[PDB]
Amino acid sequence: MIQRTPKIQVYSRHPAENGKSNFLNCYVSGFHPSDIEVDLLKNGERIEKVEHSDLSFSKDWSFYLLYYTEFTPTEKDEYACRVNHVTLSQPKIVKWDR
Amino acid sequence: QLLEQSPQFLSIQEGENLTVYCNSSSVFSSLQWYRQEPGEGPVLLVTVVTGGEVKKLKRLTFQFGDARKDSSLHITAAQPGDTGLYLCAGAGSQGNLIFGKGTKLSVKPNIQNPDPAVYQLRDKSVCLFTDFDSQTNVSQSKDSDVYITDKTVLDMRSMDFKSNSAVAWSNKSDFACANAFNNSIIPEDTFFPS
Amino acid sequence: GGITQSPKYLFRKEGQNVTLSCEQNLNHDAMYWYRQDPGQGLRLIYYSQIVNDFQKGDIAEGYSVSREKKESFPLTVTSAQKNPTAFYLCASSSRSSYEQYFGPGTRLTVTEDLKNVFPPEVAVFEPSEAEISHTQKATLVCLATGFYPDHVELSWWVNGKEVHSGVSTDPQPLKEQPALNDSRYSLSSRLRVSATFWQNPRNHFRCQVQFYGLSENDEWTQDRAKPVTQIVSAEAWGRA
Amino acid sequence: GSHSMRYFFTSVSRPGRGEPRFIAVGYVDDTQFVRFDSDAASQRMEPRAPWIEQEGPEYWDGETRKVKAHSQTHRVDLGTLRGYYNQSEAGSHTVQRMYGCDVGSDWRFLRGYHQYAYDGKDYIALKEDLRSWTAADMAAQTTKHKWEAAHVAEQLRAYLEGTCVEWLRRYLENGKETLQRTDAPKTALSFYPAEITVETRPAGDGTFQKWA
Amino acid sequence: GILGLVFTL
Repeated sequence: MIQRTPKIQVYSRHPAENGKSNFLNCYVSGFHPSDIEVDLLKNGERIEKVEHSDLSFSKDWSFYLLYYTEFTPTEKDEYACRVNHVTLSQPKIVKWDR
Repeated sequence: QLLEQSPQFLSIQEGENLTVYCNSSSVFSSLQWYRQEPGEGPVLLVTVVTGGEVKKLKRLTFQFGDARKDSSLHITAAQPGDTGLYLCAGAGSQGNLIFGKGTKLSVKPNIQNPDPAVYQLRDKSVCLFTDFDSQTNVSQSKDSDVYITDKTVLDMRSMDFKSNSAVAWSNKSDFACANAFNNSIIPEDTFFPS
Repeated sequence: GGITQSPKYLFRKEGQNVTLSCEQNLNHDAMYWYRQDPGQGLRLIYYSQIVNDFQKGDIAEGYSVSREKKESFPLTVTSAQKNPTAFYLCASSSRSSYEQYFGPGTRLTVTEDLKNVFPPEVAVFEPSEAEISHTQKATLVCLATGFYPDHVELSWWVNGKEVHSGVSTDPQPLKEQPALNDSRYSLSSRLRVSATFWQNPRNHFRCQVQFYGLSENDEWTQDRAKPVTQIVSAEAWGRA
Repeated sequence: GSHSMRYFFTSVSRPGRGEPRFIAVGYVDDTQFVRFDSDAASQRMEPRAPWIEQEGPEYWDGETRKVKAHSQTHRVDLGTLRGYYNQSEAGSHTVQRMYGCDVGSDWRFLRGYHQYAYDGKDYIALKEDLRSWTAADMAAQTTKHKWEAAHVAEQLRAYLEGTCVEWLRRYLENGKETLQRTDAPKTALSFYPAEITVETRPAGDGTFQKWA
Repeated sequence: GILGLVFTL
């Protein structure tokens, strides 16, 4: 029984330009078991139309998923990603940084 | 995937050494041979996996071709107990065996003293054509009311004696032994009682 | 362990749905259904590589399968099957595509009407005098006639003991009415003994023919005896 | 250049009477093209690439039939593995399988794969010779002996070296404008394929991103 | 395409 905690990366599809259209990505990878909970946060609050990829895995058998949402970046508005797995006793929030 | 079996029919003599073939254009990861008696379940004879591999079971020798696209079934000193349908099968890509249509082998007995004869048996009467050589073939009847059987091998193992025979009969009261095996190529030294 | 298919002989009027049993305690994952026509090869009907999964063979129309348990693989012969009379064979393999182990087979005969069912009439024919004097051997001829279906097992019995040496049953029956689709059958067997053996009046030769026909459940409305599964025999004693 | 076709299967047991999950995903390189999910109404292998949508109903029919067989096989496997390891029915367990082939620049067989993992640890694997097996432990020695006696490696070698390669070639020709595409990192941004010399992340537009 | 062949571990 080998469990692994997820690696989290919050980023944008293209280089972010304030006011322009983009996609907010949260790529969770390197985890075991498969069951995972990922939420994209806009100023602490959940985003409604969050979509995700099919569950696949890397050579070392660890799973990966891309959770993405279409969004207008803009300055001051803080974006973050809330992630829950079994290897965490409380969900962890990883912040978006240009 | 396809398996072609050759020959379709082989009628050899007891004692003879024979070879039957099973070929394809595709490579098979494993191959099987079966022998089936009519109305009975096929009996698995062997499984071959390695190309070039030769296996032996009873009086049978199997050989898997080098490229694994073919196999042969060799019978040494064939006995009338080798009679039957020989089937090769191979590993199917979709989770099944690929079957060949088979080789029907008939091992005929060596009749050392051929004494052909037509006899009349009482109960309603029957005509018995017996002691003819394993080369004589019993031809089917010309009338609906006249019934003629095919040749069957008989084994008196205590006296080390074997014989071939056919049974013919008719509903007709006017039916006789001399005119019973008319369709058949009856030998010349055939015995007929008055 | 082993692979079983019961019964050996199945009989049904056209239009009836029928289930062919197949069981194995060999711990084999894969099971197969084939049919074979006389003087013909095997034809794949349906197959299952693993429990809860099945897939069509080359002749799946009018048949149905179930795989709820690793051990059973029932085949249903439906009314939609155009030509249902065949020899049916079941097999299993450890995993699919590997060497298969065949069950004993079931002969299913499907009839136009049940009034076509007849038991055999068995008759023993005493040896020819000329055969005895000419060869010093004596051939007894048995003749089972007028049975439908060809669901028979003939055996020779000398002094209450079943004999195989000197015996020769026909490999296949014979149609009495070739033009008739549900034509009745005939079958002969021969028993050849030493002329002294036939000559001995202490010797008793009997010809047993087991017939498989109508079951308890079947409705019979005809005047003649209901042609149920039974044994018909004929005998002869030795003469000098 | 070098291409690959891979199939990834995950199957997760659910506590007690709950039926298990099954995910089938297929890739040609770094582009997913097919999917099959247990918790989906469709109950069909589904396209996940534009170029695979051009395939006939017979293809989709077969791919659905073959995945439902794999799914039933892995469901049995979960039950077997619990026994091999003498485990309970309340704790959740995972079975993972991967198979596929790599072709070189000439689009000819390079290497094949066929391996399992149980609870995130390697269980059994076909070696590079494609004739022999790597059994991680004593539980996996029961598998290896069953697969050896039943000649599984020979049948798997046949698919990997041939069939698998033929499919990869058909997909590469059909998916010409998608799979044969080469990008072009910006200084490392918006490049394809993913192989480059923080972990490489999908941009979600088909390309990838990397940081020095 | 996937395998047409399935086997238990």
